[PDB]
Amino acid sequence: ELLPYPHQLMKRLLNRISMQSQLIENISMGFLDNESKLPLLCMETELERLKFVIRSYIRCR
Amino acid sequence: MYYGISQFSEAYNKILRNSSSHSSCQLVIFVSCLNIDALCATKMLSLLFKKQLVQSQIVPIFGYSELRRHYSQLDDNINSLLLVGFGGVIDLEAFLEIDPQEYVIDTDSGEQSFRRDIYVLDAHRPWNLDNIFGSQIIQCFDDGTVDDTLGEQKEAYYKLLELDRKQRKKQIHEYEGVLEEYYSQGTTVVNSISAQIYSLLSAIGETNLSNLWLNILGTTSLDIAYAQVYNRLYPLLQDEVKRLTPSSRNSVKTPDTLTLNIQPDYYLFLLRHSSLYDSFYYSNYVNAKLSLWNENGKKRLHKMFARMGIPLSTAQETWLYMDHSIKRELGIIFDKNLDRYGLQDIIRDGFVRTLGYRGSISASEFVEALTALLEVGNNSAQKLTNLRKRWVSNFWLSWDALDDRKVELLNRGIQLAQDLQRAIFNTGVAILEKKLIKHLRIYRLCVLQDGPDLDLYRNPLTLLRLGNWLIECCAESEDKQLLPMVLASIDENTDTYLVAGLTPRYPRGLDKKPILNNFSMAFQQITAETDAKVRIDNFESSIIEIRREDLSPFLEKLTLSGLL
Amino acid sequence: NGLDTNNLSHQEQEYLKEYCDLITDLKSGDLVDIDLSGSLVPPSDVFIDVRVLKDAGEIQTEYGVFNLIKDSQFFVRQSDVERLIQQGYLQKI
Amino acid sequence: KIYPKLHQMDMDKVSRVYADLRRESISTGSFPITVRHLESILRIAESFAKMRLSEFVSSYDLDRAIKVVVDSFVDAQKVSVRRQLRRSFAIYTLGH
Amino acid sequence: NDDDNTEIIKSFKNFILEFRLDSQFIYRDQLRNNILVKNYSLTVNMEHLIGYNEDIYKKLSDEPSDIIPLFETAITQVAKRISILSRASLPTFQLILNSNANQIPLRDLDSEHVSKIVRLSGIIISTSVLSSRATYLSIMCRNCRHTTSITINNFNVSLPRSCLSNCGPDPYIIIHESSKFIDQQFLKLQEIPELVPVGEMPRNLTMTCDRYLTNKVIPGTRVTIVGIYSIYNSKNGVAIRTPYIKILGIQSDVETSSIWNSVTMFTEEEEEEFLQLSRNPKLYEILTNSIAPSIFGNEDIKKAIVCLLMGGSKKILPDGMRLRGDINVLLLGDPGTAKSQLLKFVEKVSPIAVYTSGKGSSAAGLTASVQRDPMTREFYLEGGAMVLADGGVVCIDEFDKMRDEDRVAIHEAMEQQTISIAKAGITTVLNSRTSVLAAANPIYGRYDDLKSPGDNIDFQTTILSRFDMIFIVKDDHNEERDISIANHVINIHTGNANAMQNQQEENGSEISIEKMKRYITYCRLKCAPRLSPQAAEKLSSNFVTIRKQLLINELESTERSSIPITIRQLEAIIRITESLAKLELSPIAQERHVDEAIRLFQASTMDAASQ
Amino acid sequence: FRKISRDRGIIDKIISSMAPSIYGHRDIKTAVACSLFGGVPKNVNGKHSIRGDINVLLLGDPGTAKSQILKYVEKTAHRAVFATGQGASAVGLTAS
Amino acid sequence: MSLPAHLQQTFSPEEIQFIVENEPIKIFPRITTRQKIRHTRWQLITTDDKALNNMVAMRSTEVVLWIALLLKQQSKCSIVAPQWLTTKELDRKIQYEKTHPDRFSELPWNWLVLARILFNKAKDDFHDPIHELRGKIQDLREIRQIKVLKGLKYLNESHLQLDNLSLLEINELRPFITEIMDKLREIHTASLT
Ligand SMILES: Nc1ncnc2c1ncn2[C@@H]1O[C@H](COP(=O)(O)OP(=O)(O)NP(=O)(O)O)[C@@H](O)[C@H]1O
Ligand SMILES: Nc1ncnc2c1ncn2[C@@H]1O[C@H](COP(=O)(O)OP(=O)(O)NP(=O)(O)O)[C@@H](O)[C@H]1O
Ligand SMILES: [Mg+2]
Ligand SMILES: [Mg+2]
Ligand SMILES: [Zn+2]
Repeated sequence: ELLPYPHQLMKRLLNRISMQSQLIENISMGFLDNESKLPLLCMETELERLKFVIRSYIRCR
Repeated sequence: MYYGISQFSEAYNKILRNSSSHSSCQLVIFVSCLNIDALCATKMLSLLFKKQLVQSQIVPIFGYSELRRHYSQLDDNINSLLLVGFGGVIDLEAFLEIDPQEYVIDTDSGEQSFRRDIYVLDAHRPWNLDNIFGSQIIQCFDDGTVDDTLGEQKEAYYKLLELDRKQRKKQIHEYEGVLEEYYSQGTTVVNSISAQIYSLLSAIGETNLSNLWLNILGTTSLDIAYAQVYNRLYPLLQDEVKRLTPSSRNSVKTPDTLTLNIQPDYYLFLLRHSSLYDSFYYSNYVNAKLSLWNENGKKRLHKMFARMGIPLSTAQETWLYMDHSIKRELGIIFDKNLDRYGLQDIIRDGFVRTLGYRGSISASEFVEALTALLEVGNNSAQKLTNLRKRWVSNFWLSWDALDDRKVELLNRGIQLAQDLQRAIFNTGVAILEKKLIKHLRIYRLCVLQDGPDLDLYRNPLTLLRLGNWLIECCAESEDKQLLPMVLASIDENTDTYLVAGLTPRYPRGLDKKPILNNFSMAFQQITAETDAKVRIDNFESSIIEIRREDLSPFLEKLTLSGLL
Repeated sequence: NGLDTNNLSHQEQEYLKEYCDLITDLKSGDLVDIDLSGSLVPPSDVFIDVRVLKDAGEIQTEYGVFNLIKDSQFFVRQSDVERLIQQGYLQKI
Repeated sequence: KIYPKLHQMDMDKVSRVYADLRRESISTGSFPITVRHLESILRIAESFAKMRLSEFVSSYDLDRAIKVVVDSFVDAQKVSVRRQLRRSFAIYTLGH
Repeated sequence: NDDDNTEIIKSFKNFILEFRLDSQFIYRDQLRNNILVKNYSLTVNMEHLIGYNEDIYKKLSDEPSDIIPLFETAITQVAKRISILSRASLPTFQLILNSNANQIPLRDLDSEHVSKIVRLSGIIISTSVLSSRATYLSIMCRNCRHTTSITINNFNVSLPRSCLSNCGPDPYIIIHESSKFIDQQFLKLQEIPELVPVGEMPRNLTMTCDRYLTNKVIPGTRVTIVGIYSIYNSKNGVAIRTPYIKILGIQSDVETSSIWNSVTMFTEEEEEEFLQLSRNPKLYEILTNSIAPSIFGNEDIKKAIVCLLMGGSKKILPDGMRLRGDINVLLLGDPGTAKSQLLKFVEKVSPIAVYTSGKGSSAAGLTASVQRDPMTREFYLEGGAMVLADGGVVCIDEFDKMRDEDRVAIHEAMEQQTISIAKAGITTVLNSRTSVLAAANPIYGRYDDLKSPGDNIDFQTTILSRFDMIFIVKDDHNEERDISIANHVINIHTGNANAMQNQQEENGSEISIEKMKRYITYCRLKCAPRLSPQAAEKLSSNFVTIRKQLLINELESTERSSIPITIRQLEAIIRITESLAKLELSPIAQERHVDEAIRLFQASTMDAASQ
Repeated sequence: FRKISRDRGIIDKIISSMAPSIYGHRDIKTAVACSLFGGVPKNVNGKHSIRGDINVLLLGDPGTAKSQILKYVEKTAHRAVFATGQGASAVGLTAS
Repeated sequence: MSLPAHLQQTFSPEEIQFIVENEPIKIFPRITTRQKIRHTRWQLITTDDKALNNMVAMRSTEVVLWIALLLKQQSKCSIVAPQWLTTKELDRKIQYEKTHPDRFSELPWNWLVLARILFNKAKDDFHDPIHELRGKIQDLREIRQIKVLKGLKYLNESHLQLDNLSLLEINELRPFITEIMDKLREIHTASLT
């Protein structure tokens, strides 16, 4: 079956991807001026892992 | 001086500070292809920058003409360069057309900084002084040569740089006299580039068995031509194998155990991967002691196997299938018998790696495989370029064969090495039977005009295999005077000769101060004097190309040259 | 075409255009933050070694600039090169 | 023991010899000169290098072989054309 | 002694269970994969056995006949552990060996090798019927009726001389109902032609294989064997006994398929190379230049040899009428034109072929001969060159020097694709579906182009009509062509052509013998193309033009033509039209194939008849 | 052998030594010398092969040492076989 | 269509890896990120951020498996294998499997997937010698494959029960079990009036 769409869940996640992707860019402006880079690497690879689940979800439906 | 051995951590931390970001690629490594030591150095250095997450690009380069082309087109965001295996002996600031005023930033204070660093990882000498003293952008790494050897040149360089009439005549010709003696030294390799990067990994605290194997491979490649250097470094490699090898002994073999032993590694050709007969027949050293090109030399080989008590039918079995009793008795058979033939020097201890159940490879056998991948792994401007593209393409076959996941590509290499050494031998006998080595008083000349599969010898490395075979052969004969040798080979398609100048060397067991390749000056000085067409663009500047009709005029002025 | 026309009937040459235009209308809107035409192989991989398989010189891409010199190798974040891998300029993974 | 190789400096001589031998073999009852008779000049040149016990065919072996093959072709012709053929082939018959 | 065998067995169970490279337990996995498809065997590569524990290889190679049957039981014990639940049967597994030990030339086998594992190679000249050996005898006593059994392993045992518990001196009979048996086959292997010493007849071994190695070969295949060189006490000298090989691993060199009902033995890594190659826009140029690359010119003969290697398509009507799909070609011509060098090439590219000389041949030696078996004293039938070449090409060189009684035996085998026999109370029609490629000279050696074109040719219209393309290969003495050949031939002798043929293969302008043999073998199994309805409109309008042309040429010549056009030659142009569609793996044949098939027929049979 | 092989004119010494008791016929002695040493047999990438042996036809008048030249080569060659006219069959040559 | 054919009704093994990488794993950090009372910070949105900003070298902690593998790719972590990846606990499960033909043992849903990930990425962090762990993971893989082949003799129009089968062992069987039970259902429902 085509299951019913998670309306409020999807609006929430598409906010957090927009806010988090702005945050990763803002933190990359501090690096122009400790200064350890693992949390930047994790915040970026988490958005790739999350954007994949939503793309794979929408492409499926 | 520029970065001494004590201060490689500062040069590395400077790379991290300048060129680490998650935003962009910022680091470029230019590596000379056609150099195994530069390959093993660059493999270690990439595993390091992988672990630090430094985004980087590796570009293999054939020669100086391609160095200018690739440098000319670097994206201006690239702010660190490593030049691995070349450029120490050329003025890089002049050659690349740098003016530091176009590179300087934040000049304030007794201070400078620059938008690019150029770090030179090179083992060749004599160092160009305008790199080692005369530049702030070029940043050489050192084994110790500068502080130990260059103190008179340092002083002469600065007093001449400051001095932009008796009191002047009395001094300007003293200091130019010191530089003029410092140049007018022949070329030599004095260290491995891989042992330099392993001493950097030792400063950072990154050493492990994978980096140690690449250190052993890179350093072993010197043994054929710079034996005097392999023997300095070999004691230091033994200590690191002990330091990193785990506690267990009388250990059970399991698919997961890597063992990197120090054990007998006889000076024979591809022993563990060929027969015991082909091991002797195709060895440079054996051929040199037995005179094994002519059929009385082949009799001396059979007469030796018969006296050792190994049937020819057993000696010719592939070493895996050769019987369990011979393979453990072999240390005793050689320690009894080799002395009769003077082959005693074949007994050697070396590094032997075995992984799981897949059977041992020695560092010697592994570099024979990796070189065979560089050599044969796959309108004259197109005819050169579509050939130099092939030698850049082969670098990635040798690179991928350093990975343990890719043993099938090492096994390609081990088959190709046995195809090459057979062709070298079948050509080397033709030279010695037909008397093609002419004695020209100052040097020995050899010129391959025609022959079977002659189209191999247009790769600079394959010409140097045949060079090292003819050199070992001469260097053991007690009547010949040691003389520089010139080895030339035609390409019938480009219509040039590839010409290589070779240093002789002392017999493999005698134990002197080194001798230096002064063809690198003699070819430049004769080239500057003549109107002939040549290429002087190779990184091993003992090797040149010349159009067919210009060769005899060139050699005619080489014999007159006082520079050899 | 999200990233042979002789074989198609004219209605199919037309339909393929109208459907490529529909795909770009979905990703050009809300839901733009995820590249819907992107890969369905999961991102198990962070940085990758990639070997540049064809010469293409200096090229731009949204995230940065590469000089795609024949048989140079890059170690770079998978998410930057993934479209160049798909176009076949790059090799490995 | 001996198996001689070729230096490839022969190309114009052997090709003109074969072209001449074929062109003069238009005569009706003449010897059947064929590609297996070019190939013969190359076999005979290798046999002379074996007699000198050499691993390489010289241009003197290629001349002796062309002389043997041309002389044996010309001697098979009728007296009515043997003069014309000796006169035509002189650069190859008098080569050794 | 059975403490010692239990340790040898335990040490090989642990080879199967522990041997690993990378993540994968390659012998546990191979056992399970073989159990599911129900072949109870394991192939072991001996480099891995040496890699695990060299003492085991030492034990094995010292006395194979006593250690191989201990590794077979170690395999069965693992096979139970990995495929049956304990505490909730399989036969004895075969061990098959792969090796890279040095090949011993077949004539160098001698007393030094008795009982050793020996690797070698040769041409299979014969295969027997299957025979049954026991692996388990059920047993019962004649007198006291005690019952037991004997497990048998077939290396280097017999019925017991004592009742085991007077009961008598030879007490036991075999209960056949409860016994179990295995297949055994005898081969004969001749040595390879390029390894026979000067002036000797090629030497021969008999050898035996059993279980999953039976039926793995056919006569004419070139094979490498691993086996135990060993001895048997035949009744056929003094203190003397006959050598043979117990075969432990056949390995056919080119994947020549053996006894094979067209089954899908290809692998996806080569099938996807062929399926790209089919779709190359230049494919017919590539295959034409890959035929005999050292032979200059002869371009149409190479184009026709490519058609002959594919054949057309075989058809079977609701009538029951069978249509020939195989193409036959005649190279009739002047001396030294590469006719025999092209036959010696098609013998090597074709996946099955036989080269023969018509002067060295008989009717019986070509088709099938009646032999008399010296033991049964019965007659039996043996296949000649046409039966050996079945499904392939027979190359008949010197076809003009064949006797008139021998040439006629070929007439059935060229059209109806059978060999009928009625001799010594045997009668059969044997199948023999081959292409014939033949080479010949005219009467008077050269073509004598001024003489009548029927007075040059010896052959009757009965045999000439059985050839689909006849090439009259005239040699023409044009000086520009003779220089172009002279330069080419010298480049072969001087060794330049070797490097050029290597460079053209690397350039993709040419393909190797091994690749081409496997491409031909694939096309024969994936395509049998039909004519499109528009291809019939062209082939009909053409063939009636060819007959009008012939009738006019006969009216000038005042006689029946010696080279005919007949309806068997319409089917030749149809069959060529299909061969060109098999090349590119087309499911159908089209107007572009019909244009090239009419062109090749014009350049061969019709320009040969026109003379 | 190595010493004499570098005699200037070794070919013409060896040719003069073919059937040394038969006078003249230096073209036959030359042809016999070439056939008796042979050329080099060739195989090309494994695909193709070329004949290295040299075949010779002594055609001519009676009582001219054609048969004595052949009976000398039977003494001189390593492995040799002699056959004659009506005494030789299709499969006494060849094989049966 | 929008979704490739080989994904239309099932997960790729790489998607089954991606699902398993979302689980918590215990680690020993080799970095102290914890700031003292006497700097960059993680700020994640799919997992608990409060575990990573509080790392202290060599005191164990739990993190999501895809972060443990990303830290272990540098020297910056070591991954503590679960209790069931011990030669004791694997050998109790092998005994359970042999003892109960009728059932699969209570291994966790991800056991093959997690064994394959950690043997490649964390090969040095096992207390037992990894060649005996690989050996027992294979012993378990093979026994469960026999029990699966026994289970397929019962394909049905109504249902099956497959209690402790792993996600990777379900995912290989999915396009066979469901495709055959679908045709058994179509053949059955067709017979009904
Ligand atoms: N076109 C050619 N290109 C290359 N080699 C050729 C060519 N024509 C002839 N030769 C060579 O010359 C010889 C010809 O002999 P062969 O191939 O046996 O001739 P043939 O056509 O069968 N003549 P024949 O048996 O006399 O009717 C071989 O060694 C060939 O390789
Ligand atoms: N040129 C010659 N020099 C020396 N003796 C010769 C010469 N020609 C012929 N003889 C001798 O005379 C005889 C004839 O030679 P023979 O080989 O028998 O003749 P032939 O040429 O084969 N003639 P034929 O048999 O009739 O065809 C032999 O005894 C020879 O030794
Ligand atoms: Mg022929
Ligand atoms: Mg006579
Ligand atoms: Zn009894």
